[PDB]
Amino acid sequence: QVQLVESGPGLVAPSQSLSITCTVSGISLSRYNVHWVRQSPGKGLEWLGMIWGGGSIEYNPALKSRLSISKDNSKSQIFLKMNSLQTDDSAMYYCVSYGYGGDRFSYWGQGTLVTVS
Amino acid sequence: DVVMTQTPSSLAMSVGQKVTMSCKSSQSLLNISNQKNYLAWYQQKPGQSPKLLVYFASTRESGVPDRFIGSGSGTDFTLTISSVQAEDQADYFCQQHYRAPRTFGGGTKLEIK
Ligand SMILES: O=[N+]([O-])c1ccc(O)cc1
Repeated sequence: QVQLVESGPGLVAPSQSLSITCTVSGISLSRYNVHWVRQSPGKGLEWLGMIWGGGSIEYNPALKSRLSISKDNSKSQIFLKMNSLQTDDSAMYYCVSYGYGGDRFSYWGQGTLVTVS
Repeated sequence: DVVMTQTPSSLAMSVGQKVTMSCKSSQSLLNISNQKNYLAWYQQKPGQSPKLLVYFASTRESGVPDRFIGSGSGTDFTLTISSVQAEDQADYFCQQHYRAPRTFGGGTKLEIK
């Protein structure tokens, strides 16, 4: 019933800008915190940022310069934008939520693959 | 910069045996305030997103079997699988949720023979 679906660009040329959308259903974003995580075989799992139920936003300090997170409660979508893309940024990008009252405490999305090349 | 460390990086167990895998952090994860340990455990099978198994170091996520038990506090935590089953062959990660950036462990690749 609850689903986190992320959309992305697929392949994208370096020093271009990334832009991903996390489409949520089944829950209210006012009651759940949404994180952005990416995974790759070489790099492992990395925490990018998050946006709390009450709108507060946090970033991976090491990446803040190029990142930008936001949300739209009415459309139940969360956004991530990354600048200065390098081949180094290819990975599976995921949005993950945590909160109380659902069947589960958290829901990990399906992931959207980003192939920078 | 809280540094998360999982051991062992990989191990081979047999069905029915008890499995123990560690996860340690460079700073305590115990929130002196609500006394909760901000540490999660995930299971990831091939071509799948990881799934939450345990949060707050010991609370099982809904749907997770009882054979999975998280333990510890402060800086040294453990995930035990009382009697491992064939379908438990996966990668296990721990993530710290105490401070940003919420760092992940390196992973433990559990091979079930
Ligand atoms: O300790 N934990 O595993 C946690 C704590 C808070 C949260 O929103 C997610 C996970």
